[PDB]
Amino acid sequence: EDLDTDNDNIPDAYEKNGYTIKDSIAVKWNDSFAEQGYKKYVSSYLESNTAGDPYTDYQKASGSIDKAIKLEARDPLVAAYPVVGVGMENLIISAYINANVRYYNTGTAPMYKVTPTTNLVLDGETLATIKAQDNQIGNNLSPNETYPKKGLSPLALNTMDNARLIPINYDQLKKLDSGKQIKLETTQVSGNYGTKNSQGQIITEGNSWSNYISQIDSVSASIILDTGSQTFERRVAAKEQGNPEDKTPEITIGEAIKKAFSATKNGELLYFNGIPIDESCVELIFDDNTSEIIKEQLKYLDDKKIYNVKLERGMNILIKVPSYFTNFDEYNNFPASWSNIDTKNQDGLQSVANKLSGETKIIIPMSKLKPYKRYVFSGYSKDPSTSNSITVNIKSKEQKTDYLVPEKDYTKFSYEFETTGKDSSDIEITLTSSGVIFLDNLSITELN
Amino acid sequence: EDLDTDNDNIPDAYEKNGYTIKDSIAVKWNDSFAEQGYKKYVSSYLESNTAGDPYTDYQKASGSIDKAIKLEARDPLVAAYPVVGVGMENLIISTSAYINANVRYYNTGTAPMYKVTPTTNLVLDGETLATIKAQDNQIGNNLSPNETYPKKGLSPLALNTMDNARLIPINYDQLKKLDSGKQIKLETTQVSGNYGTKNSQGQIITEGNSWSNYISQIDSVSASIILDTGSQTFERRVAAKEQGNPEDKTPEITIGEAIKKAFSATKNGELLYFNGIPIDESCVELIFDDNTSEIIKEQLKYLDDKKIYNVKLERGMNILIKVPSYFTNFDEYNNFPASWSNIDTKNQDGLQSVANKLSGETKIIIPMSKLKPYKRYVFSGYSKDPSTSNSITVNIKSKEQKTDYLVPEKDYTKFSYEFETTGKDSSDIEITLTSSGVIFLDNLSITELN
Amino acid sequence: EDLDTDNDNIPDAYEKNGYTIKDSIAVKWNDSFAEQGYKKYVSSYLESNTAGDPYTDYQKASGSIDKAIKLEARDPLVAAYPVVGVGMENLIISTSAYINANVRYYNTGTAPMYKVTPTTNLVLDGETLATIKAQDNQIGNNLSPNETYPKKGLSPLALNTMDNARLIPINYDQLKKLDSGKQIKLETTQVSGNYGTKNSQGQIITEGNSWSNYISQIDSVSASIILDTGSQTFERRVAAKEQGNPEDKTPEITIGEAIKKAFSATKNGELLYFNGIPIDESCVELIFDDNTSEIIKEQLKYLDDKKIYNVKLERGMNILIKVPSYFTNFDEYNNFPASWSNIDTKNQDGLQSVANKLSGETKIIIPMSKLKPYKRYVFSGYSKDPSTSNSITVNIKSKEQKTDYLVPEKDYTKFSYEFETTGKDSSDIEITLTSSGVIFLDNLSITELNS
Ligand SMILES: [Ca+2]
Ligand SMILES: [Ca+2]
Ligand SMILES: [Ca+2]
Ligand SMILES: [Ca+2]
Ligand SMILES: [Ca+2]
Ligand SMILES: [Ca+2]
Ligand SMILES: [Ca+2]
Ligand SMILES: [Ca+2]
Ligand SMILES: [Ca+2]
Repeated sequence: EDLDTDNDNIPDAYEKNGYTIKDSIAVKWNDSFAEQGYKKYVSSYLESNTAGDPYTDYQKASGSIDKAIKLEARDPLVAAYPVVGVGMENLIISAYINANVRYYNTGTAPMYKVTPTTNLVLDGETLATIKAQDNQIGNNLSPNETYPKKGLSPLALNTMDNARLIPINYDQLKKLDSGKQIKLETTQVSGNYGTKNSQGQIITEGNSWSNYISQIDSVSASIILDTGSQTFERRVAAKEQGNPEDKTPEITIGEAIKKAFSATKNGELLYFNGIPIDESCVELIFDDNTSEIIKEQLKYLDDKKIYNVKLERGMNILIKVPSYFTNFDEYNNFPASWSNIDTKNQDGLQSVANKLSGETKIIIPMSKLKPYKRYVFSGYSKDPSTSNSITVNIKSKEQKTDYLVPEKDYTKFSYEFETTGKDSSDIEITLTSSGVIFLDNLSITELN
Repeated sequence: EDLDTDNDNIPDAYEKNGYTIKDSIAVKWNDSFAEQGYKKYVSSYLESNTAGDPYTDYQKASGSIDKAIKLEARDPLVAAYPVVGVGMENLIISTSAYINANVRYYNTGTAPMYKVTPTTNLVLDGETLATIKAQDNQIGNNLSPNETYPKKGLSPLALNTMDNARLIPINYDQLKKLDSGKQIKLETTQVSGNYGTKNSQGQIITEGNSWSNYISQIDSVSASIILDTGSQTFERRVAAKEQGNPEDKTPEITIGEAIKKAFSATKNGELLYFNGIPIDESCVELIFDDNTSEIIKEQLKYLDDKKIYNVKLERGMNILIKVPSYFTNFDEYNNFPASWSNIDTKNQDGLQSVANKLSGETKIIIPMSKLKPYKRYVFSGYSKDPSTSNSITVNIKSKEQKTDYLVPEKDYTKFSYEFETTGKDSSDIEITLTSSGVIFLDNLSITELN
Repeated sequence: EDLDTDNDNIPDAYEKNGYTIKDSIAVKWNDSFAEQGYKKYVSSYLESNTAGDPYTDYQKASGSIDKAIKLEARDPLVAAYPVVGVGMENLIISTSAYINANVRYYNTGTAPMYKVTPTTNLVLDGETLATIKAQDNQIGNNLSPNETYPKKGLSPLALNTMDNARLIPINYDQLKKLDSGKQIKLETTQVSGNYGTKNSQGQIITEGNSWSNYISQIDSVSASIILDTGSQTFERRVAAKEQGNPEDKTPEITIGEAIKKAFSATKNGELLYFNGIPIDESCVELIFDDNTSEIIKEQLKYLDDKKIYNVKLERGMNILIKVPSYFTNFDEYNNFPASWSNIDTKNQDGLQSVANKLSGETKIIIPMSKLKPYKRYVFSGYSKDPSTSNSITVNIKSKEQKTDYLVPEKDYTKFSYEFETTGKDSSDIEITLTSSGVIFLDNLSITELNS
C-alpha cells in the first residue's frame, strides 16, 4: 500500500519487501529487473536513517547524494563511514623532531576538512598530543585516496601549539638510543560531510562526522576485507536482539559481504576484483565473541557454513586474503611446484582434488618472504576411508611436528608458524599420507 | 480518551496506567503483550520530561533519540545522563620541575557525551597545586557509554599544558613533600559535553546542547543507584516523586523494580540476574548513606515481609550495590579456591533449594597470595537456628586479632564482620566459626570494601 | 471571572484572593484543599514578575521552571535569588614572591547559578592589593542551592592568575605584614552567572541569560531576611509594596508569615518548626539594622498584640536571625551539660507549659570547651514578676567582670546580659543571678553576637 509512517518517500509495503528506485520514484521490485542492472533493496519501514548515516533511505537508494560516495553506500544498509588513519612516512630526529605524514581513507564516503590527532609514544609513555593546525588540515579526502595524493611529497609535521615538538630530559633520548621507534597512532579524526541545501549548493561547514560516529558504530557490524596490498573497511547495519520494534532486515554474512564490497556473484562464486573471496578460498579472522556466536549458531544450522549465519549487531569480521593460493583448477601462484600431485580426480571442492600416493613436500625460497613475519598454511582434506594418519613437519625458528586425523568429508586445517630472518635456514614443509588422500585449496597467508 | 494535559503525544489515561509504543503510536498496555517482548512504560501525566533528561517521554519510549543511548534509558523513569571520569594512568616528572600525566577518560553512564572537556585538580596532600581545564588537544569528540578515550588498544593521552605554557609548580617544597613518600592524586570536578537532537532537516546537531543545563535538574529529581561488579562499574539515576507535594505525579516503584528498570537485568520469575550473575538481596551486599539507612530502617518495620527490595523508592536515596568476589551457595556456584570444612549438602530448609548443615565448627584455610593486600574485606552470611539455643563465636585471623560472638534467631539473619588485610609478605588469613550445636547456613560470601 | 489584566494566565478575581494550581490550570481557593497538601498564594494583579525574578507568577506557582530551584521559591512572593559567595579555605605563600589561594564557592539562595565567575578582592588591612576575576579554570558549570563547588568530598581549586600570569605580593610590605597578626582575607565584590529557561523546542538554554539584569530589581522590591543556625546559613528575599504608591497591589504579610513562606517552616498552631528546630520569636534572638529597629519601635505602640512577628513586612527591611546555641524551655530541650542550680518545675503559669520557681539565687558553670574565643556572646531570657517587688541583679565573671541590673515588669520581660569572652585557656565564666524573693524565669538563650 501507499501508507508511509517513517516519512522517507518510500511506502511501508515496498520497504518490507523488495523495492527499487526508478526515475527518482520507488517501484515494486520484479525479478525481471535483475538483467537490466536494477538492484533490490530492503530497509526498515519505521526509521528513515536505517544505517545511521546522515543520508536517508530515499537519498541513498536514489543516488541523490554526493557523487564522491562509492556505489557501495547507496545500499540502505551500508553506512557511509569514512575511516581515516595517519601514516608516518619518515622520521626526522635539546633535540627537535620532525615527521612526514600522509592520511589514508578507506571508507565509502569522503571527509572534508580533515583534522587528525596523533600520539607520540615510544613505550607506553606518551610524550604529547598533537591536533593538526591550519597547515595540515586536508581539505578533501576522497575514498581510496590519500592526502597528499599519489605522486606528491608527504607534508611535514612540526606544529604542536607556533611551538615545535621536542623530547626533553635526555632520558627518552637515552631509551631511544637502544632503539625504540616513536609510534604515531591516530586517536581521532574531525571532519565534515556534504549536504545539498535548499539553494542547491553543497554546504560542508556546519556538518560534522562526530555526531554520527557513535551512532554508526553502535547499530552496525564491522566487516574488513584485507588483500595485503590494500584495506577496505565497511559497516553493515543489523537489528537488535531483544527489540520487538526493530524492523532492520536480517542478512547472512555472505550477503552482507556482497552488499558491502560490491562483489559480482557469478552463479555461486564471489569475486571482488577478479580475485575470489568465497568462503573456502580465504582465511577469516573473528574476535572471541564472534567466534563463540558462530560456534553456537553452526550446530543449529544444517548446511554448516560460515556464510549462511545471520548478521548480528556488534559483530567483528576480518577477511584476510591469502598471500599464496592454489586450487589445481584455474590459479596457482606458487613459484615452486608441489611433489607427488595427480590432477586426475573428480571429488574436489569444486571440480577436482589432489590425488596423493605417499607424501607431499614443498620448498619455498626466501625471495618472496617477509622476515620477522608469521605465515599460516591451510587446506581442505577429504578421506572417505577415515583410516589414514597424516602428520606435518614444519622447519622454522621453532620446529613443529603435529599430526592430523582427516574425516570423511572436506575439513579445513590451520597450522601456524613464524619465519624469522631473511638469511636463515630454508623452510622445509613436508606432509605424509598413510594411503590415498584428497587435497584442495592449499593457501599461504601472511599474518601479524 | 485523548486528553493530553502535558502535550507529550501520550494520553494521560495511558500515562497513569501502562502504555507501550507500537508503530510509533502509544497503545494501552495488555498483559498478553509481555510474551512478544514488549515492555510496560509508566510516566507522569503533567510534564514532558519525567526524569529531567533532555529527551521527552515519547522520544525515550519510541526510540526517537540518539542510537548510542542504552536501552536502559529508554524507560521514561530512567534518565539519560553520562558520568564521565578521568583516570591517571601514568605520571612523568622531568627536571623548575615539569610534571606530566597520562589520562584516559571513562564513561559509565547511559548516554554518549560528545566533546568532553574535563576539568581536573592536581592535589598531593590536602593542598591543591593547580586546577587544569582540558585544552584544544585533550578533547574527545565521541565518548560512547561504557567506553574510554582513547579507546582500548591506544596509549593514554598527555596533559602537559596549563593554559599554552607548561605546568609551572613550586621548586623545593613540593619535591620535599614528594620525596617523603606521598603520591600525586587526580580529582576531576566537572566535565563539559553536548548531545544530539534531530532537527527539522534531519541532521543531528550537537553544538549548543550543553549537558551542564540538565545536570542540576537530573541530580535533584532522581535517586542515585550505583552498581559495582568489581571490574565493570555502573552508575544510574532513577526518577522518584516528591514526598509532600500532591501536584507531582511521578510514579512510585520499589527498589527491586528500580534496579531491574535501571540495569535492564533479567528476572526469571522471582530471582534477578544481571548477566547470568545473581545480584538479589542475599547474593550481594547493599551500601547506603545515613539518610537512606534511616529511611529504610523506619520503613522496614512497617513491611510484613521485611524485604529491602520491597521499600518504595524516594527522592534523593543513595544505594550502592557491591557484588562479592567470592560467592558460594552450595547450589550452582562455589568460587572459593579452598574447600570448606564440616559442610553437609543434605538439607531441605534452604532459602531457595538447600542450606548448609553444620555439626560442630566450620573452618576455612583461604590462601592469601590470591587476595590483594592493603584492602578491607567483610565476611557475610545467613544463619538459621530453629532451636534458638546455640552460642556461636567466630575466630578470624588478620593484622589485629578479632573474635566476636553471635546470637542467631529462628529465621535466617545476615551478619557482617569487618577486618583489614595488609601486606603482601604478611600472615595468612584464617577464618573460623564455632557452633554450639547444629546450625543452618546459606549464602556465605567474601566482599571487597573501600 | 476571566479579567486577566496582567496577562499571566491567572484571573484578577483569583489573584486578589487565594488560588491553588491543580492540573496545570489555576483554580479558586477553598479551605477544604488544606488537608490534601495544597497551598494558597496571593500576588499582585497588575504584574507578572511580582517578586522580580525572571519567572512569572503562573510558572512559579505551577512549578514549570528548573527543577533545581528550591521548593521555597515556588511562592510568587519569594524571589529566586542565588546568593553565591567565595570562601577562603587554605592560603599558601612562597617565593617578587608568589602566594597561592584555595577557594570554594558557596550557594545559599533558592536558585542555582550556572557558570559562576566571581570577582574577589585580596585585602591586607583595609588597603586593597589586587582584584582577581575567575578565569576559564575557575568557572563552575553548576552551583545547585545549598551545594558548593567543588562539591563536598573534593579539594578546593587554586587561584593563580589575575589576567595568564602568577599572583604576587608585589611590594615588601605584604612580605613583612604576614606574621604581625594580620589577615589576607578574601571578600567577593560581585559574581556572575545565568539561569535556565526552556525555549519553544523544550531545550533548556543558559547562554543568552544572565543574573546581572535581575539583581537591581530583586533587591529593590524585596525585604532581606537571613537565617543563621551557626552551621548553615540561608538568605531570602520577600516582595513588598512601596508606601507612597497607590498602584502597588502586592499583598501585605506579617514578619512571621514571611518567615513561614520563605523558609517553608511548618506552623502546627503555635510551633514554628524550621527543620524540627523551633524558630519562634521567643526561641531565637533577632538582630535588626537601624532602619528596621526604628520602624518596628514606631509601629509597635499602635499594636495591642505587642509582638515582632505581627508587624507588617515593608520593603527594604533587613532581618537577621541567629538560632540560639544554648536554649532550654524546660519542656522539650536542654543542651546545657550541667543542670541549673535552684530549679523548681512545680508551676503551670509558664510561657508554654511550666516556668521556673526560683527562691533565692541561681548559679551554674559553663565548660570552656564549647565557647568561641575572641567572640562576643549574649545571654538572654524572659522574666515574669506579678508582684513587682523584687529587683534583679546579676554577677558575671569573665575577661572583664561586669554587673547588670534588671527591673522586672508585671508580665514577662526579656533581659539581656551582653558579655565578651577571649582566650581558650582563660578564667572560668561564673554565672550568678540573685533574686530578692520568688521570680519567674524562662527561655535562657546563648547566641553569639556578630561583629
Ligand atoms: Ca517508509
Ligand atoms: Ca525507511
Ligand atoms: Ca580445485
Ligand atoms: Ca499526557
Ligand atoms: Ca509525560
Ligand atoms: Ca543454598
Ligand atoms: Ca493575574
Ligand atoms: Ca500576577
Ligand atoms: Ca518554660
